[PDB]
Amino acid sequence: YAGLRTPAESFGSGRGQAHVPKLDGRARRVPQAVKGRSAHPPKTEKDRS
Amino acid sequence: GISYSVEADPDTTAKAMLRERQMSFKHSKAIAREIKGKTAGEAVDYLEAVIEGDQPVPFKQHNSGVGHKSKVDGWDAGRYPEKASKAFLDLLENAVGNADHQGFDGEAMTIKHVAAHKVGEQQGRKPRAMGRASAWNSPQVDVELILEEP
Amino acid sequence: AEFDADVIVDARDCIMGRVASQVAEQALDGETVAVVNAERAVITGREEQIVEKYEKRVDIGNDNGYFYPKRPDGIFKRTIRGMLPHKKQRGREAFESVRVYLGNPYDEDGEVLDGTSLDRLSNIKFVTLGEISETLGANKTW
Amino acid sequence: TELQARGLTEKTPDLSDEDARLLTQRHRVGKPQFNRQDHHKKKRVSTSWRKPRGQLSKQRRGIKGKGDTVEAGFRSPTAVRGKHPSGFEEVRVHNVDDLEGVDGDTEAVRIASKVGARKRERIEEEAEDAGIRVLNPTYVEV
RNA sequence: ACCCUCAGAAGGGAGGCGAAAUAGAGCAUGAAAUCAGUUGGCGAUCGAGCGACAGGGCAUACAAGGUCCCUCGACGAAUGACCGACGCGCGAGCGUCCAGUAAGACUCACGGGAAGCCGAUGUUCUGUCGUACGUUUUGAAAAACGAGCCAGGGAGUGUGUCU
RNA sequence: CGCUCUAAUUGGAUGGAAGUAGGGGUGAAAACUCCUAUGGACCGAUUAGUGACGAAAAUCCUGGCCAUAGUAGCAGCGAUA
RNA sequence: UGUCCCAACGUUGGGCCCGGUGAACUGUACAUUCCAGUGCGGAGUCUGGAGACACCCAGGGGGAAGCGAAGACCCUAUGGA
Ligand SMILES: [Cl-]
Ligand SMILES: [Cl-]
Ligand SMILES: [Cl-]
Ligand SMILES: [Cl-]
Ligand SMILES: [Cl-]
Ligand SMILES: [Cl-]
Ligand SMILES: [Cl-]
Ligand SMILES: [Mg+2]
Ligand SMILES: [Mg+2]
Ligand SMILES: [Mg+2]
Ligand SMILES: [Mg+2]
Ligand SMILES: [Mg+2]
Ligand SMILES: [Mg+2]
Ligand SMILES: [Mg+2]
Ligand SMILES: [Mg+2]
Ligand SMILES: [Mg+2]
Ligand SMILES: [Mg+2]
Ligand SMILES: [Mg+2]
Ligand SMILES: [Mg+2]
Ligand SMILES: [Mg+2]
Ligand SMILES: [Mg+2]
Ligand SMILES: [Mg+2]
Ligand code: NA
Ligand code: NA
Ligand code: NA
Ligand code: NA
Ligand code: NA
Ligand code: NA
Ligand code: NA
Ligand code: NA
Ligand code: NA
Ligand code: NA
Ligand code: NA
Ligand code: NA
Ligand code: NA
Ligand code: NA
Ligand code: NA
Ligand code: NA
Repeated sequence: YAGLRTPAESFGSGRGQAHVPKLDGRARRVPQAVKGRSAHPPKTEKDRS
Repeated sequence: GISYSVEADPDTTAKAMLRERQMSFKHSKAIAREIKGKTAGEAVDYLEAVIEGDQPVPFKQHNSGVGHKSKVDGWDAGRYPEKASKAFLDLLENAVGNADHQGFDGEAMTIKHVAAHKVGEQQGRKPRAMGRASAWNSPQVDVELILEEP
Repeated sequence: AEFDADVIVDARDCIMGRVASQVAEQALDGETVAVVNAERAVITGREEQIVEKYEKRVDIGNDNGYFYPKRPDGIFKRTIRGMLPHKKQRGREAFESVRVYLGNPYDEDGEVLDGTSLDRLSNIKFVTLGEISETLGANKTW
Repeated sequence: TELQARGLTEKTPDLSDEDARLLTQRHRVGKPQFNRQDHHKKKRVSTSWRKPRGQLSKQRRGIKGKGDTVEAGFRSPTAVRGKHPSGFEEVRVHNVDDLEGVDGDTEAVRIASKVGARKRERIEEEAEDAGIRVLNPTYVEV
């Protein structure tokens, strides 16, 4: 859940802002956002044997 | 904060500085540029006239909207930064003071180097229409002065 | 006043453009030239049309401007500028080291460049720069 | 009283006539800078070469004036590739034992920057006695 | 610490500690954007993808590059004459011979020279070419779309099955 | 070509590592390297591995910063002080 | 009856200069342009010419298909309500 712990949402078009999910006016969740999730992260599930 | 950007021979040099002064960094530029090369004593006289409004400071870089002044020479726009000029009297008052305490003839010392540097802003916020707020800051100026024997 | 022309050319009864062409070619080779008797230079053609062109040039213009000479003086010089890259350094140099005069202020008599002369005996359809200027409204100061 | 670099600073390698000619060719011809397109229009774009990918790229399209595109054809002569401008073939050296096997005629040595002054001194003296040149030598006041 | 200055527990100067205060309090290092002062180049008659490649001016401590300039001579691919002799053409001019000669890029040797001198770097001038970049598109400099600038962040990963 | 950490082999560093600034040399190039200064403790090479491994862009995210500009506002209200 | 012919003068607060305070919109880059032409057919940047010494103050806004809003109209989606 790292980076997914929030209800952030995108205002969409209309304020000259990029469609990025935001909360309290701070972008969140998405990979390109500081504090966002890690696109493709290390995984426990992977077989390293 | 700044450090002297120039080398100064201690046997023939007097130093001084102002720290985090909340004044016009833009006027400082002008004032510094203006008084450079002058004599600490001629410098004080000048600034005191500027404060009196009988002498104007050439505003050569930061001049948008500035009205012309017949007394400026070789240029056209100029004003009378009294606040910034008073801060400069304190600087000079300090340097002529350190000058004397060292045995030199303060007033009669040339202004070898004098430079203002914007060291930051005291941040402020101004409410605006539509429930929005915006910057409303103050610049903090540092200024180095190096007197030198003629 | 005083112009050390390595070459002085007489334009009288000479085809303006053919003179201008050579005068350019020389000035670009570093030659200081002076054109004499501009008012007596000639350009072939049906006078009426010829004047319509030049007259159109005087009338052209706007705030930015289109300054076109009326004196046979400038006429010739502007004709020559058109043959030089006058906005480059080289060209402006070559154009500046050239000068056109009304009549002849020198003592020497100008030379006549080869192939620029017009035989008035076998020619009737042509015009004098001066004639052109009088029509444009210039002040016959010659 | 003056600085003097240690070792055989003046040493030159001995090359066959072909290598020497091929070396002079590389030095004469040279090569384009090969800097990343438009690296000079934006500070965030550094000089490091990157292949223009723009479908409309003026460089990628080979429009004269927009820079050379890295190609094999630009390589330097097999026989001289990698040689110092002097003619020597460099050898990276980290200690005294690295000096073993080095032909002081064909090769010169370059002491890695990490190596300290103490170890440098030893490397520099034994290199000289082996007839090898130190490309980056120490300047001592003599 | 002490002393001078100052309205002053502010600040500044001098001074002290320490290997270092450019380690002096949000105090290791201290990039880019960017700001002050200043140095080099350009500069108040001149034109705009900001450059690439050539070639000139001016500027440059060492170091890590050491070349480069002129006489002559050797070698000399393709290309390749002038003049003069003779013969043609109304003529511009051509043919034969002189001659595949003289010449001919690079490279080299002897002699002489340069150390801001050669390279290189900074800036500027000249020539040639040149209306960003990425994307949308049949067609983009585009009056199509994106970015004020910089730094850091920012997009083929895991399990199972199949081939 | 370059990055992280692992392993084997093998090196450098307070007689000054990394990083940073400016500068010299190599490579067609990704990049490698050296010099000077700053810095003051870590840093590599080869081979085999490893992967939240390479940015100029997404009205991209966060921070910082410049022009805008010493510019607009600090007048307008039946309460003009 | 200043709505108009048809505009005038005056009053007060701004505007303009000075001290102090001090934002924001906007910004790919370059930029002194004009007339034509050309080009994805609506160009400050291409091409040809013309004009153009540099800086600054005020103005009214002709142009930047000016700024502001991923077009509400129209069509398309095996979209939504
Ligand atoms: Cl400011
Ligand atoms: Cl006009
Ligand atoms: Cl021109
Ligand atoms: Cl006739
Ligand atoms: Cl290859
Ligand atoms: Cl050769
Ligand atoms: Cl992939
Ligand atoms: Mg996170
Ligand atoms: Mg004004
Ligand atoms: Mg509110
Ligand atoms: Mg750049
Ligand atoms: Mg620090
Ligand atoms: Mg279309
Ligand atoms: Mg990054
Ligand atoms: Mg090994
Ligand atoms: Mg890309
Ligand atoms: Mg304004
Ligand atoms: Mg009242
Ligand atoms: Mg033009
Ligand atoms: Mg839409
Ligand atoms: Mg509808
Ligand atoms: Mg429905
Ligand atoms: Na939360
Ligand atoms: Na697992
Ligand atoms: Na200005
Ligand atoms: Na005056
Ligand atoms: Na004046
Ligand atoms: Na004619
Ligand atoms: Na006209
Ligand atoms: Na140069
Ligand atoms: Na697109
Ligand atoms: Na494009
Ligand atoms: Na267009
Ligand atoms: Na902004
Ligand atoms: Na990635
Ligand atoms: Na935005
Ligand atoms: Na009225
Ligand atoms: Na307008």
